Amino acid sequence: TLCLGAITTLFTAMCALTQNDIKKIIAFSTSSQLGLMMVTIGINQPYLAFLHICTHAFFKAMLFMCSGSIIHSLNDEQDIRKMGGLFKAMPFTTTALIVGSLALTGMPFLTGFYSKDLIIEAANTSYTNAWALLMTLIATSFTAIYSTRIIFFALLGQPRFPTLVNINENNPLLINSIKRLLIGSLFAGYIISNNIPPTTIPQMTMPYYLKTTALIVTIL
Amino acid sequence: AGGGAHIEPRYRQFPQLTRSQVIQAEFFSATMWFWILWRFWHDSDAVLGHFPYPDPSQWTDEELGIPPDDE
Amino acid sequence: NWNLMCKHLFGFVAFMLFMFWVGETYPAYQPVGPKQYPYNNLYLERGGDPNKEPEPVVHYEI
Amino acid sequence: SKMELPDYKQWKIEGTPLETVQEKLAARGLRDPWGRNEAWRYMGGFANNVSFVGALLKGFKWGFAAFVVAIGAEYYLESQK
Amino acid sequence: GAHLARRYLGDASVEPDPLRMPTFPPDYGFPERKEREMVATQQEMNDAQLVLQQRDYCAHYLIRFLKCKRDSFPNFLACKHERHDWDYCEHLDYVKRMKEFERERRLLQRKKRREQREADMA
Amino acid sequence: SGYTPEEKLRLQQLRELRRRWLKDQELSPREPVLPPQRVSPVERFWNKFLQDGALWKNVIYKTYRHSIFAFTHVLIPVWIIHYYLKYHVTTKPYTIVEKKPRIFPGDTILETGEVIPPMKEFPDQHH
Amino acid sequence: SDAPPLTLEGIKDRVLYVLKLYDKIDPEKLSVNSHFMKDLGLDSLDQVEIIMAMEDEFGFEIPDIDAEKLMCPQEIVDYIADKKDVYE
Amino acid sequence: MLKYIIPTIMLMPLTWLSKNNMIWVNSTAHSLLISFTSLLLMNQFGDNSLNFSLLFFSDSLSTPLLILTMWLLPLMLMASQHHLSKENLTRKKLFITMLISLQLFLIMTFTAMELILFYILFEATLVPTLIIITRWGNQTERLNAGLYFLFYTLAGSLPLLVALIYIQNTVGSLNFLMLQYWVQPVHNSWSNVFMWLACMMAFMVKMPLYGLHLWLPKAHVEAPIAGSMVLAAVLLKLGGYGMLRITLILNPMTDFMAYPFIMLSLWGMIMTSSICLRQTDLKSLIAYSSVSHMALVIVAILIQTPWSYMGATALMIAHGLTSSMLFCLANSNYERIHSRTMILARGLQTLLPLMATWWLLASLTNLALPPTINLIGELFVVMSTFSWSNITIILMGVNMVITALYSLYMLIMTQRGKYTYHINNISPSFTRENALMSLHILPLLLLTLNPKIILGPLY
Amino acid sequence: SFPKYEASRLSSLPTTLDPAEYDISSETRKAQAERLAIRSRLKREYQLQYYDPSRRGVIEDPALVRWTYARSANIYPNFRPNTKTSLLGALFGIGPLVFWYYVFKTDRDRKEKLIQEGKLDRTFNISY
Amino acid sequence: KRLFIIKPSGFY
Amino acid sequence: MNMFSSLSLVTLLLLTMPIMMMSFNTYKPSNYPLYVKTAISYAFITSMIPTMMFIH
Amino acid sequence: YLTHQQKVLRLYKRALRHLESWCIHRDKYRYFACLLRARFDEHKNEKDMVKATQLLREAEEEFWHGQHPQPYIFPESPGGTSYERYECYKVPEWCLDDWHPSEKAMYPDYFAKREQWKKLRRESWEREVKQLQEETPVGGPRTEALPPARKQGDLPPLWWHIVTRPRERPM
Ligand SMILES: C[C@H](CCC(=O)O)[C@H]1CC[C@H]2[C@@H]3[C@H](O)C[C@@H]4C[C@H](O)CC[C@]4(C)[C@H]3C[C@H](O)[C@]12C
Ligand SMILES: *C(=O)CCCCCCCCCCCCC
Ligand SMILES: [Zn+2]
Repeated sequence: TLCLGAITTLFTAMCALTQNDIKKIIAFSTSSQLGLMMVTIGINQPYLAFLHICTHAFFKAMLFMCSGSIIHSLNDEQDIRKMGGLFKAMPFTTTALIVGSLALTGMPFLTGFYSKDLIIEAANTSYTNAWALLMTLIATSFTAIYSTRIIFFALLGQPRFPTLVNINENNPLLINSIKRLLIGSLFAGYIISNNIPPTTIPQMTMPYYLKTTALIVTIL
Repeated sequence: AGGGAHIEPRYRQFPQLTRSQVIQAEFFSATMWFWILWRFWHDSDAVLGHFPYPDPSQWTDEELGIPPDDE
Repeated sequence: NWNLMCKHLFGFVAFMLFMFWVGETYPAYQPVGPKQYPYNNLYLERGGDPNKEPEPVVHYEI
Repeated sequence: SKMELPDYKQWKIEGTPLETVQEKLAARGLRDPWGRNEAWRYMGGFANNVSFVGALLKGFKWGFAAFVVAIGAEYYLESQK
Repeated sequence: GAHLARRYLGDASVEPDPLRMPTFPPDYGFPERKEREMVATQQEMNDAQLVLQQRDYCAHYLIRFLKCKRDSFPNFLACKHERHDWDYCEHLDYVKRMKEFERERRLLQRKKRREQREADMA
Repeated sequence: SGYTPEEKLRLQQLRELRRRWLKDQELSPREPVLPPQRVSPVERFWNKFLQDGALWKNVIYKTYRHSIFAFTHVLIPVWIIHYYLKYHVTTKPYTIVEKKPRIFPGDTILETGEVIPPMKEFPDQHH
Repeated sequence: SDAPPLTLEGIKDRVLYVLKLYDKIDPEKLSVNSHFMKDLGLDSLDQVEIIMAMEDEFGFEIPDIDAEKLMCPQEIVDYIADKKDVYE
Repeated sequence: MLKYIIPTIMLMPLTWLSKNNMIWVNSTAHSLLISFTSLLLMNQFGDNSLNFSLLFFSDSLSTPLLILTMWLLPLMLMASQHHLSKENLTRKKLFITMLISLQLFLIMTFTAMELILFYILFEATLVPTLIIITRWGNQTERLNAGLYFLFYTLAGSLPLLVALIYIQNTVGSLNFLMLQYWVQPVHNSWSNVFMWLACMMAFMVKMPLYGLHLWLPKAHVEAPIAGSMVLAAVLLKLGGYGMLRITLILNPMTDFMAYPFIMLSLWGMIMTSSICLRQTDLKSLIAYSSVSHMALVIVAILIQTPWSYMGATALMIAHGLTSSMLFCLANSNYERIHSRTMILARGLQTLLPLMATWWLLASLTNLALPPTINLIGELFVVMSTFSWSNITIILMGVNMVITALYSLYMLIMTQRGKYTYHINNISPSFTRENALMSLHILPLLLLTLNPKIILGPLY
Repeated sequence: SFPKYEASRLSSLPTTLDPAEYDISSETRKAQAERLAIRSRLKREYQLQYYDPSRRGVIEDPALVRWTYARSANIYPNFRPNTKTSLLGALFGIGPLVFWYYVFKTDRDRKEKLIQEGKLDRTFNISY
Repeated sequence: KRLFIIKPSGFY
Repeated sequence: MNMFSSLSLVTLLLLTMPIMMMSFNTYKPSNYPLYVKTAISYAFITSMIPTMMFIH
Repeated sequence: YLTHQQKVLRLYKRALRHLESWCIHRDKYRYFACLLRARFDEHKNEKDMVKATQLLREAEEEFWHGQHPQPYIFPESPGGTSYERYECYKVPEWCLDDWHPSEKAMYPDYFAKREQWKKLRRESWEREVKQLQEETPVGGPRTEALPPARKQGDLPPLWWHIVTRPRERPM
């Protein structure tokens, strides 16, 4: 189980680094996250794998809705190569998209931090396959690449979408639906983390270079 | 698709925006950064270190039950 | 070219399989001893026959 | 309806990245006729879009400005006990 | 860690084997040692229904933390001190398991050190 | 590299026909000719009541519809499930099993009033 | 899908609006029937870019079997109105 | 069993003495009452069967088959009303008589207590079945299909006749109850190896066993809808029901004689399941599907464990309703385009919104979607074959994947995509057709709530 | 410089990289025009029935019928029992049967052997 | 603009 | 316990109500999407009560 | 087939479309696109067809070496994400003839006007058949093109299906 997940969390993360279709980038992001969940089961941390399911539900769903909001605005155009300049045009989807990406990569104290970082901590300080351990850390680097790929190719730069486009996102159904998950993708992990009953012996002592592997890995 | 406010499309121009749309988005961004900065201030050892990690070398040979070589 | 795809695909797969075996025989871990548990290494808690008195195991403080 | 298209004479490649492209092509003996067709992407509200480093910092001023105020109350309240 | 380099790149006899430790007798040093204290009894840990991996020598601290967390409900932010007491007691335990590892590290260096002189000289 | 003189002719004849077909797809104001419907009395009191978008009126309707739902979808079923559970399900052996509640030192047993001895004295931690 | 429906005038105005931004045609003489080749002296290699500037405007591909056949900005308007189901 | 035999016979005077324009109404209405009364057969006990008299008896194995048998005749009258509309009145009544006669022989086959009485009635179903195929088929190949159908069955049935008479001479009785207490072990010798084969070969041709199945793709494909339904629903279950009864007196020789046949069936699943992937004919895809579902029943019967017997009984009932339902669905398309090609008519979901729902339900039941009684019957067989040999899970699992393909492939090819431009006679679904499908699926899905009534005598 | 493309049964040769495309002679020119004649002739027969306002039914297609007939009905009469067919029929029809026989029989022989010895674990096995 | 939707007969 | 059990199963039953009410058409169409949303909304809050009982 | 004049233009279009995918940014696309036009202009009026053919053949092999493995495709074109999405709502017109009389009563104006079209097709069919019989070669049609309407009042042969085709967005 440790090895099966490790190859997937890296191979699928590798495939996303070059995908153009916006949904497929998130689709491969899902596969990499799923692989990381199996690695956690492989390293005998069943509850942390579950804790990643709960947290992953919030922000991963949001990215699809944010992406779907972009797609409808540009008239069913799903290619990031034909988007851009939407940072100012769609502020609400922009803020939601940004918040989700930071949750995915593991920005501290968001929903994704309380589960993904505990997973990386448990991998390094364990009797684990060396190669499988390396793939998890490399894959974490690729998490911050395709995430930036969506942000850079969908929000910044200059517009590439057609001349006549109705970029509208003011429908109350859209805002309220996302605005509920945006709250979740911030304090979902914080609340669940401090409430679930303890079921293990968390490994809270280790070398500094291991305790901050994800941060350096992600920031790099 | 249906319902809410109505925005007339524009041609080769920055799309027309509302006031509520920009206020809400800006507020949530502020909440994200307040949460991080607030949590970081009260919670720093969760991202830096909970307890010191001992350096094995500096441990003396007496405390570890390591007797002399000759005996 | 169809032939090229087979080489890279199989090349990638075989290379990954080889390394997992390499990493399997040379695992990484932490410089720690066994985790020590209370009396009799939890003989009764984890399904031990009460009649069969276990071999005493005692963990001493450092 | 009868949407009103904007004036077609306001699209000039002057002072936009299309201008720099043309200068490079001029030295090579070439020209870029479609410069004005692509011009509108560099004029109006599409001018000087934020950089990635800026985007991640969206909401930092109010987030930090609210943070300093929030902590100020904490210490002032904590002074009471 | 570095030790993996030493155990995989270098000698093996002067590197602890995790699947085999401990090797030397517990009393090689420490002319007299104290058996680890266990505050929580069998009945306490069974009634509280701790997971078998939580029933280590820190169970008594954990038992107290569970009791305070339930009472503080719905104030899930309380019982902070009990958690720190439990976590700290585990840091101390992890220190011992590190020193236990080192005791095997230095003792191994002794055999390689006192067996060359017993070999070269005669 | 262009339409032949006869090619454009067919296209123009076909094209003009196409628009008339599309034009004919329009619906007249009368259509659809809905038949009679036996309308409920309750909606009448709401269609007339909701003729104007009065803000205060909307709340009453909002609370009215929610209350109806909370009764016919939450209150009635829980009566059925509780009745089903209490007098047909829980009456059978080993049908509903509850994990025995955790007991900690010092607790008071409600059933029998027993008092659990507290833990042995902790020498000292300070830190 | 919430978009504004196209119009025959809208198609014509936008089609000419693209041509007005091309440096190889004089806006003064540019009429709906100004044949791209004979009446404007534009080589076929230019006509290809002309069409490519349209399908990037309406955002829908035009097959090569038919695109080369369009040699009049009225034909483009007729072609799009026929392929987008516009009648008034 | 006269409370069901005499009413069935009275359906013959009823059809002939009815008005000219009410032959369908009376037969359809009165044959549903006979079906309704069949529920009194459920008076089973935990230790003993229903022994009515010296001839007829009923147990938990025959009861579900009888109820399925008497339930289809109403459905076979509904299906036939279309293609028999322009037909002579007298011929339209002989056709109904053949269906009534066929049911008459079936309700006595599953209840016959004496094996020779079972053989005659089991063998008498050939005549009415053969007549239906040849006289009222729509193709030139119906004549050749009746010859293959007739001589495949007789070529295996006639040796069975010699075996049963031999058993009676050396035992004294063929009454099934007697054989339960006078059965003696079958020693391993060349004489018995040709008595085991003689007894089993007759039924394995009718299951059919892989290799001996060449008649089935001819008979089912060429017969009318009424013939196809009974041929696939109830006639195949004569073979399985025969083996479940004849195996009583073939121990302990059945333990090693089953190897050539289990291997044929286990591998034949993949062979016949795979054939369905490349079938041009829609009705032939369903026919080959039947062979793959009956392959499991052969395997279950030959390993002889209670789970296999409980599962085997459920597959026979579950496949009976599913296979018949598919034939009606496939036939409904035929009655419009008048062609059996699968690719000829496509995108029918956009034209027949409701008829495309039955295809979804028929397919989902065919591929054994839980908790339908196809999955329950198919699961118990897999569970019992695993205990027989763990390696079988590979073949059972492989066949499951292919089954999920030729079922949803059939659904996608005909019910999804662009409709054929040149086909414009796709009239809406008649109320007759929709009710005909509802009468298949609804009984099939209701049995999930009370499955114990189809789990055989080993329940 | 530009490595040659290498086609496969699962990857046809791109039309643009096909040398025969450029080598156009008189016969090639006529052939394509001659093919278009047949291609155009059939279109006329189809459209005079497709567009008929008095038609309601299926336009029978001999091409489709010939395809189904060749796949099922015409197979056997053109089969000859030779080495090519006979060898294939043996290792595809009997091959898998004998292989699986010596897999299942061996598995059960070993299993039955242990059960008699009593060293096959069947502690909690009462369903079979 | 309230065009007519061509759909199959749903009455039956 | 009687409350833990009843509120746990009502969560599952609630979600099935829109399916049952769409079998006999005992509702008004063109509000079905909003009908389903409300059932999910109410299903959520009910599931919290057992969850809090577990947390507590 | 295609004439060598056509084959060059098609290759020119594909080179730009794949170039756009590689360049992404419009300013960069406008740069390399201009360079490409130069490469196609320096041989605009080559004389020898054999050398002209060798230029096309060599141009193709360069495109295949650099083509984008995932070229941009418009949403509704073959290979696009939205391709054939709405085919399930494109019901044919003849399906209206099966509507129950009650259903047709709900749109009396539409069906009454639909009847005018049906008679228009029915009456003009017999003429359209002759119009093609006379104008076709003796052996049979040699190409797929249809003649237009010559005599005033006659509709083009084979018009009903291409005129009443389902709308691209029926629903
Ligand atoms: C309460 C809910 C939303 C109300 C709101 O938030 O404003 C509304 C939206 C659609 C309504 C439902 C639909 O109209 C279908 C049903 C119709 C009848 O009112 C019975 C209950 C019924 C199920 C309704 C209950 C309630 O009135 C609903 C559920
Ligand atoms: C050691 O505990 C295993 C660490 C495996 C992941 C690599 C982390 C980087 C370690 C570098 C070695 C530095 C030695 C001082
Ligand atoms: Zn018919």
